[PDB]
Amino acid sequence: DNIQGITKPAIRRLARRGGVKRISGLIYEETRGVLKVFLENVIRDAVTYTEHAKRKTVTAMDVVYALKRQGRTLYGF
Amino acid sequence: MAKVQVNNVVVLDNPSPFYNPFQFEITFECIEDLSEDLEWKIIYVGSAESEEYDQVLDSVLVGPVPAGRHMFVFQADAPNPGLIPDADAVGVTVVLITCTYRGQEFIRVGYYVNNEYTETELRENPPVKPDFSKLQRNILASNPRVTRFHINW
Amino acid sequence: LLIRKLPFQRLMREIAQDFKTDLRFQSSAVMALQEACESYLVGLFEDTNLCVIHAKRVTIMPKDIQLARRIRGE
Repeated sequence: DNIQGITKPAIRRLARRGGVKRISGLIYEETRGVLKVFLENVIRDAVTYTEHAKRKTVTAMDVVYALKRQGRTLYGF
Repeated sequence: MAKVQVNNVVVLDNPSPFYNPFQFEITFECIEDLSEDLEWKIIYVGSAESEEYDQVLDSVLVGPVPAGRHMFVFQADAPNPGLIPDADAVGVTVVLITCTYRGQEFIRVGYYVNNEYTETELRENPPVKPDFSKLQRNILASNPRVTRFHINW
Repeated sequence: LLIRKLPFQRLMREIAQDFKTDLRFQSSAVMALQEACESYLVGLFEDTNLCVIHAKRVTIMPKDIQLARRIRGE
């Protein structure tokens, strides 16, 4: 359905932590979209580490290695 | 584990007019003699809305690449304004330096690019259609985004 | 943690059901996903602030989030 995983106040707090002073009303949807995609990409690569490894409970390390798979962004050289 | 390590990128001739070519000084390292192709690309994000307006400005295919530290100036012609949407021409967009090994992109170096008019009149009254001849390109060279991906070497 | 656990876990369960109805998680995995998502979004907003400082615009727009995603290869 329209199920969301992050609240509007949470989005405002996250943007505040990023130095954002003002937020457009359209940001709430946009962030909520990006987050969904992000989770979809991580959970996918986590499920492979669980289903192809013959388990039904997704441990933390499955998520850790899926996150490593996603690709690390640094801010310099 | 990764056969190629990108050490540094320097943005040259920046700021510059829009029509000026991009110039990057790339320093990378090969731990081993490369038997497959190394391919560098510069991609201009014409529109943040959609990937379909990307312009691959140039592509350098290198091979075989001997082991050691290599340095070179990647120069690429400025993007085609006829394919850039007006709404995205003026303001902030992205330029990308991609490298691929055996057809797999293992590193993406991104810069934000602020295209602005320099004449205060055009800044107060921007032309209805962007005048690229009067746009200055400011590559935000101080904030590169270096993203590395796991590939099979 | 800035994102509360329960609604985020509910979204995770919905995605998991969209992939496999018989699926389950762990408390540590849930918290790890929370930290990952929080850091990712904060970095995106840091990029948006970088975009908006250089524009005469002061409010951040969805275009800035799209640009932050494209620079990273997503």
